[PDB]
Amino acid sequence: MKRTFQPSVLKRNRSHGFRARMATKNGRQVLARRRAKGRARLTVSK
Amino acid sequence: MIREERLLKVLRAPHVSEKASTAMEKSNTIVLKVAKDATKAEIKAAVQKLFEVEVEVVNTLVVKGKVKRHGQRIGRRSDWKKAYVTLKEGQNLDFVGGA
Amino acid sequence: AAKIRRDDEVIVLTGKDKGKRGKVKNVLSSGKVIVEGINLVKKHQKPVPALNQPGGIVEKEAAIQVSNVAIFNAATGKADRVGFRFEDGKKVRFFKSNSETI
Amino acid sequence: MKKDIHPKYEEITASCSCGNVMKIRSTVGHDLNLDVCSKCHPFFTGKQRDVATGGRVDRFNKRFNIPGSK
RNA sequence: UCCAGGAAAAGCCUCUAAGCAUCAGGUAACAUCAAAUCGUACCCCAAACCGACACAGGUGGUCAGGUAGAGAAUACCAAGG
RNA sequence: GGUAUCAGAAGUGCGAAUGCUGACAUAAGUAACGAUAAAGCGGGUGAAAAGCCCGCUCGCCGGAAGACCAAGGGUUCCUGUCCAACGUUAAUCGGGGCAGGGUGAGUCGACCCCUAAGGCGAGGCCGAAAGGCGUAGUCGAUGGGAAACAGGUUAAUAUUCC
RNA sequence: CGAACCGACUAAUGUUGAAAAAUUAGCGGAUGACUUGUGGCUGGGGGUGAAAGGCCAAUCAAACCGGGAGAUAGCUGGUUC
RNA sequence: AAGGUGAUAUGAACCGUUAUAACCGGCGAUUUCCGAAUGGGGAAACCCAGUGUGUUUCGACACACUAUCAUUAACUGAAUCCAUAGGUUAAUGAGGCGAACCGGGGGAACUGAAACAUCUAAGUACCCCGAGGAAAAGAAAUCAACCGAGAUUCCCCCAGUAGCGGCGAGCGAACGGGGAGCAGCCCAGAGCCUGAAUCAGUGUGUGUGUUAGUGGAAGCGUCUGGAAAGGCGCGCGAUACAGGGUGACAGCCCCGUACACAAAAAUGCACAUGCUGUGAGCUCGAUGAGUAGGGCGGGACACGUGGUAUCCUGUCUGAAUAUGGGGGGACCAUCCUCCAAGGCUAAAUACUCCUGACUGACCGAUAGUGAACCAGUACCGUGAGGGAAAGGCGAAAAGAACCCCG
Repeated sequence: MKRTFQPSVLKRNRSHGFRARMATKNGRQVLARRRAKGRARLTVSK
Repeated sequence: MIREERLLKVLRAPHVSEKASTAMEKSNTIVLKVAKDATKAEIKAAVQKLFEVEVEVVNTLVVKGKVKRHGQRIGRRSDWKKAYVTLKEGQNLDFVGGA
Repeated sequence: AAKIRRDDEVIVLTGKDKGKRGKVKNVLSSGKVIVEGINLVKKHQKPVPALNQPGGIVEKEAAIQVSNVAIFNAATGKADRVGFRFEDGKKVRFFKSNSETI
Repeated sequence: MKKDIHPKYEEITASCSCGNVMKIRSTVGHDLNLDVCSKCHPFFTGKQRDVATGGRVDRFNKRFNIPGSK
């Protein structure tokens, strides 16, 4: 049956992940702790 | 002219693909591994000053590479930009070097 | 570092052949000393899948450390650890502790 | 929050009861405005007590020669 | 016809303001130049997507042949698979 | 490469903690090989064919088990090749490996004008700081704005090429 | 009344499944408090709830992730020549 | 400086040997798109405009500028004469990252008390702001005890003392002593004199460090062995026998090594300088009011209101003003000591993202970093986030031509 996922790029920004991270103290914090702390190749947006 | 742009190197490399020689009716066209961003107009003019041929129209597109290759397992794409561009009839390859 | 340039006629040291002649060589800055007196008969397959499947079982190199009989003029070795002066502008190679530049 | 002329407050504290409450206390002072300047006329500062009484022994002018200068 | 009384903004048409004031603009006819840049392959009720699987599950829209039939049921068939 | 000796210092001695990691057993060559729409034969190729290519039968679906597109995927498309691993077997075959080739637009779509829900938000109002709210305004389709068809053709493109 | 579509009353099978809730035969609604695509808004003592403590990503009498953290464990186990 | 075109792989095509080929160090030139991202927008690396430009076969290409705040400048400018509010332009400047130490605003709970409210954990965790190379504090309204010491800071003592505390658990000083370090100064204002010491930013120089480097000693023989650095004989260097490397363990084979030299340029700190600003020095003055106290509520002082001094305060009051005012642990007298309501300040002290040299009765692939290896990778998750496995042929590729089964 409906397994909890259902992808949709557009629905992957302000609603979640993507570049929206650059709009909030914590949001932008995530990037630091993520990239810097333990260099991540990261990928977020595709 | 309004050569002011990048007419310097908008075009480059043929293709000698299967499409080659098979794509010649009323008008031989071309391929050229044209730069990723040369637009159509610039292409039309590129073959104007150089090649000294008469271009009717241009088309072009993109074609993407893709492949895994790495010290273990990564590898990636490559990217291009094809470009047919038509010429005419009354003017053949003339003095030149096909290849 | 090595200074030993091409055509530099040295002699074999350390072991194996030893006491052999050999000159020129093909050493390079941080590279390798072919010389002439270091090489056992080896082999090549037919790498080139082509008409000319060859081989190469004859001649080759035997690296070996730059630590070979220093150039040597009279007897053997004779370290070149000395520096000339006021000659050339680039270099000023000297020579064995016997005489002076050579 | 303001009481501009004087600092302000809004510092926290714990409001104990009979022995002890590990609760928190805070926001104080108040506000008001519309202060007539002998010069042209009133800009409404939101001072409070200890701020209002200050504009008295003092000025109205020097009491403002700072919220401008600095 | 009914009660539960059924987006918005732009394009579009039109009216004038400031301004223009033999000008520019407007309408029509045709002549010509321009229309850039990305996407386009293939899967798509599935072996290319969501389910760890070449998983009897899940997934929105479109098309809608013959005989029979109330019929997008159902049975046998076209094209096709 | 090691280290009598006497002395010195310990990540100092495993059989168990449903201990942690790895390797190998056992059951056992057992169950199972994924819809009960079953397939037969003659050729071809090949080391070998029940399964691949060709052919004739046979059966199954057909409001679909057909065709097209969106979402999502991201070369899976076509050609040549090769069969280790992957295919719940064999495999000469494949959505597998390695090569190449392959998606051509003024009219289709996105950009782009327009705005919905909602988001953001000069200045502004609030609020210990972070920050919340919001005026102008600016974004935001799932909605409104302009224009192409029918034949043909490629191994694979197509209201794009002729 | 009955297909699509939506839902789940019964029985069998499955229970190291085809499947971490389905398949088969029946079953209820099917112009409505209907059903569905796309996107948006509510955040954890908080949300949403035709109410069952139900749902909030196979997690819910207080989500997941990281931290205080080697919480505490008068209990169980284990403790090497 | 004789080589050289980074690596996994040569190879091709080449550049070089004298002195502009490499290669190393300094200063530059360039430096797409995104990202504070700054012309506007945007699902990050894409989309769209305005206004200027050059070459222009003179439509264009790209280029360049145009975010927002703050300070100042000038110009414009409402209701309302004025004046402001607002607007435009321009020059400066900020904005974001950043490991820890540091100042500050906000601030738990598990836990302990063998329960639990006071109390503890702990002002710790955490979150937020800010700044430096250190920050902070700092020249007595300090302490002492009738003797005197003399800013702050950090170290050892005093002491687990005094004291605080359901006087439970637990919290826990100081006077005073031994040291590291060691300096004090400005405005609260006029006059005389008058650019004088003192700092700050800057151009310069010298010392001495940082960024490339240069020279740098002295061994033959024979034995065993594939190979000698090893055995044995003799011989030499040593301000060098640290170490590494070389076909088994080398002072004398190579790199180094002690020692001794070295910098166009670029910068750290020092001293010195010039420029700009600052303002010395003498005299005579002035001497930090919504403040000190205090009533209520709290927080901080080792001190849980206690008899509780003292510090900061939310809230409400409110003085003397140097023959005056604070303090000396309730409070009063006496005596002593010190001037609060304004500010600046080196050092000793703290920390490690990073730099070079060096060390280790530290590990040696289940260890040691999660990672000795294309690891924060593969994977796993909507995501935040979690997070691997994985070293060794040989001295030399000499990595096995060729033949045979298939």
